Amino acid sequence: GGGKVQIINKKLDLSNVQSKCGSKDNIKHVSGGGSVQIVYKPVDLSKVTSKCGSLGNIHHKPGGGQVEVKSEKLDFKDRVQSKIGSLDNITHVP
Amino acid sequence: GGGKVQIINKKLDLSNVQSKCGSKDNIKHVSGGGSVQIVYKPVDLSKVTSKCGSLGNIHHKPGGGQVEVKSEKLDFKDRVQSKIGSLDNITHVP
Amino acid sequence: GGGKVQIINKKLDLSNVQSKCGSKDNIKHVSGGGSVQIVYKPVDLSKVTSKCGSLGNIHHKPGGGQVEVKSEKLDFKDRVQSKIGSLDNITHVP
Repeated sequence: GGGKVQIINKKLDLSNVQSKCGSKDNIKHVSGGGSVQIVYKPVDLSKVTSKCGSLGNIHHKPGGGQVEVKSEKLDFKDRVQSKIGSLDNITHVP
Repeated sequence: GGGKVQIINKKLDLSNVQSKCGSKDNIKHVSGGGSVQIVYKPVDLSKVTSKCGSLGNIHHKPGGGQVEVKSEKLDFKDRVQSKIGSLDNITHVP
Repeated sequence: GGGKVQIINKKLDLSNVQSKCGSKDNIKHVSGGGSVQIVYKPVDLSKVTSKCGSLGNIHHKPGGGQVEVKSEKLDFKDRVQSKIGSLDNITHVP
């Protein structure tokens, strides 16, 4: 009869991290220092008129809509340890 | 008869982190220093008129609608330990 | 009967990190120092008119919509250890 000692330390990380971002989009970021006119899909006798006069001390600084998609998995100071002080395995079979 | 000692320390992380962001969108961020005119899908004799006069000391700083999608899984100072002080496994089979 | 001692320290990292970003888009970032006119898919007798006069001290600094997609998996100070102080394996079979 032999004395068996077994110690095991496993760590499996089955990780799947994804970050998808689709956009079917029209027009989006349109910016005009003076007048801006937008006409989406006019039909038949669709009269659209804009009038504007003079253009003086104008500041126009559009900061816009930032889109951000993220997906993180983080392990900070993870530890899987096994401290076996003073191990001994004696077999004595006369 | 052999003395068996077994120690096991496992840690399985079956993780799935996702972050999806779709947008089917029209027009979105439209900015005009003077007049802005938008006409979506006019039909038949749809008269639309805008008039504006003069343009002086104008500031126009549109900060807009930021979109953010996130998905985190974090493990801070995780610990799976097994402290076995002074282990001993003796077999004595005359 | 022989005394067996076994120590195992495994660490499996089955990782899958992805970051997809599609965009079927029209027009997007359009910027005009004076007037901006956009007409999407006009049909039939779709009269669209814009008028503007004069263009003075104009600043026009469009900061726009930054899109960012990210996906991180990070392991900071990960540790899978096995400290076996003073190991001994004696076999005594007269």
